Amino acid sequence: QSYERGPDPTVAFLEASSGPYSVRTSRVSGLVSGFGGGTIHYPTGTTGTMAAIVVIPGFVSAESSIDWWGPKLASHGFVVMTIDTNTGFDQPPSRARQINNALDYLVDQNSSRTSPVNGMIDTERLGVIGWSMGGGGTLRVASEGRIKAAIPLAPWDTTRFSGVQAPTLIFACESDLIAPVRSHASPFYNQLPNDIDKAYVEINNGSHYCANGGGLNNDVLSRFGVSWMKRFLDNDTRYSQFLCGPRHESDRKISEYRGNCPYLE
Repeated sequence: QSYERGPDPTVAFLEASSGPYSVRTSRVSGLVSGFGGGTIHYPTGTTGTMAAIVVIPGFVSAESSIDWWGPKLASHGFVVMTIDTNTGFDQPPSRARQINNALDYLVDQNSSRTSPVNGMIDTERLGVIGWSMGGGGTLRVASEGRIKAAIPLAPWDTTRFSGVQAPTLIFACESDLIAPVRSHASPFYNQLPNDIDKAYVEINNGSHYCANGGGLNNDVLSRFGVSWMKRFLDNDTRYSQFLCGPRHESDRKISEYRGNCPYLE
């Protein structure tokens, strides 16, 4: 309970466009960083330290990105850095390097005397969200033992994920032509070990962009994704009710759910 922030949650509260905090941003240029540049999002009117999240896009022919996740999560009491589209990285191994570089940068910002997020980050509580080959990257990083929560979005990779060590929620896109679920998200989920808390949420008729945020799927992304980071970065069991209990497949937007509820303490 020591890391819990904000009011007792409800479905309506999670599905609302914004969380309880106003949000500010700080731009990070590619010139001064090793991960491609991005935007740090953080809540105003908080005190103490909070978990930090890196959000990475990794689709080679992307026409837009994942920045919806930045304000969404920051408004719920996270420091959240969205990474810009970056052709300097590509395949999943390089995306894992990119993610680690970004996490390193965000950890370093906690002690940077010019950073607006100086002293706001609990450097021991880090999460990653990543799209496409960046979702492959997220699963790789989730195997390394530093991050405490992972959310791959429409992941693409060519390896296996039996060694993932962080609680992992995979968003799969049913009609994905870029990273077909039968070759990517679904086998990746099935490879995850039994000693982690995990979930698989396939979005009905989703294209490869289905979990990027900012379109018609925000309710499912909010309920699952905010709850995942609350539960597993903040140890906030007030959010367990949204992850474990509901008949998820009753939601018309969820074409398949898998998981290993309950997520015991």
